[PDB]
Amino acid sequence: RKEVDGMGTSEIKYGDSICYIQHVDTGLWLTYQA
Amino acid sequence: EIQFLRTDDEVVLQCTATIHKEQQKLCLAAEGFGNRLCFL
Amino acid sequence: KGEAIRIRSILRSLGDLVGVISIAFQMPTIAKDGKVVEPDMSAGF
Amino acid sequence: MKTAQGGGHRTLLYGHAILLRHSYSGMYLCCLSTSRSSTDKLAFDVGLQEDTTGEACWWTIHPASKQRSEGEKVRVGDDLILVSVSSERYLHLSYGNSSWHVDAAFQQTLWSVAPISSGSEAAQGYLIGGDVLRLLHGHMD
Amino acid sequence: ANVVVRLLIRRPECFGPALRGEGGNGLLAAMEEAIKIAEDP
Amino acid sequence: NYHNIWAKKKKLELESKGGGNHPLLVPYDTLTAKEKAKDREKAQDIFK
Amino acid sequence: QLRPSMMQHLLRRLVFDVPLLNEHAKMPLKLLTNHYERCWKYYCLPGGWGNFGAASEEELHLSRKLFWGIFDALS
Repeated sequence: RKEVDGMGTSEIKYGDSICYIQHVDTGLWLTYQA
Repeated sequence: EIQFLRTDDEVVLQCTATIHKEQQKLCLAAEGFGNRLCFL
Repeated sequence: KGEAIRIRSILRSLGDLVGVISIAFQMPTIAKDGKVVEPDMSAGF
Repeated sequence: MKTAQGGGHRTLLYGHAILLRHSYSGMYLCCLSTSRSSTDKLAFDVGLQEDTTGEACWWTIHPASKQRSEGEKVRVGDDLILVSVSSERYLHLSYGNSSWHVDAAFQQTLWSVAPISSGSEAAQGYLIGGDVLRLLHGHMD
Repeated sequence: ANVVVRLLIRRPECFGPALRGEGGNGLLAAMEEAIKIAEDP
Repeated sequence: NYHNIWAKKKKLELESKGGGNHPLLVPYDTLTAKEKAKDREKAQDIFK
Repeated sequence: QLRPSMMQHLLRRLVFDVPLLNEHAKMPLKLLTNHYERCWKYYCLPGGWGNFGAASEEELHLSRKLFWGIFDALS
């Protein structure tokens, strides 16, 4: 999936979804550390 | 497939011009809060 | 109005043409013949 | 005031007078009545302003290519020439000012168009490309 | 007149040295240079 | 009288030169502002 | 502003007999610019032109009387 010339997905909600953002090279990266 | 531009749309301005043996696609940019004249 | 003040402003833009007094009222008048001679028709304004 | 007499969503045809508005600055791209702008010619300068009255704030699209000519649905990826307001100027790329510089010159210049984001769908719980958003982790703090 | 002036300003013709940077119409110094070169080879 | 004397001297030196002309032979009412400034300066000097 | 030589320079250019039928652009200009100019600023009339016109009987300036009487009126 390289060509992006139109979208009708609406996959992620603005306040009804949870993101687990993953860096391309690391894998998790984002996590709290108290 | 037929696509065109109407009102309330997503227009943005682009142009390619090879200056000093370098082709680049410049975009029109402006901001009213800091200046008036535009800059590529 | 209508395509008149537009052309007038376009002609006026060529500032420089607003002040042409130094050319119109310029003084290379040259009496030419003057007293008796030198009636240069070919060269001169 | 305005009292517009148009339903909207009319497709822009070659030769129609158009109005541009900044999605961020809230103003309209126009041909300023001033001059100079680090240029030495009869050209004008481009800028933004708020009032839409007068013959300014309007631009007419003319087709650079003879394939489309006047009166056609302007598709994407085409080439357009903008000429309107008070000098029949064009969005010319003046490279003589040590770099690219847009001024209201009298020499036509190519100018393409692209669709940047969208014109159909609202938010509707759909993250769009380019927006200000939060990054809450614990859902409260 | 409209088409004549439009086609005149869409392609500058004269070589005005007073404007120098512009296409021409440098009447400030063009006639001075002409009247100087009149008494010259 | 001073202008007449100056014009006579100019005519005499032009006749001695054998050729030339000068457009300075102008009546006082026909004089331009450049020479009018000198005329006013001379008048002020005479008054003082 | 001041009092230029317009009262006498135009007449001096007019009395040149070398051009023929070229004066027709001179007397309407003179007649209108005499009426347009105020009588207060018009001070070089007698010695400038009227004495010469009086000394002339049937000279080329046949309309000298009319030119003098344009601004005379009756008050």
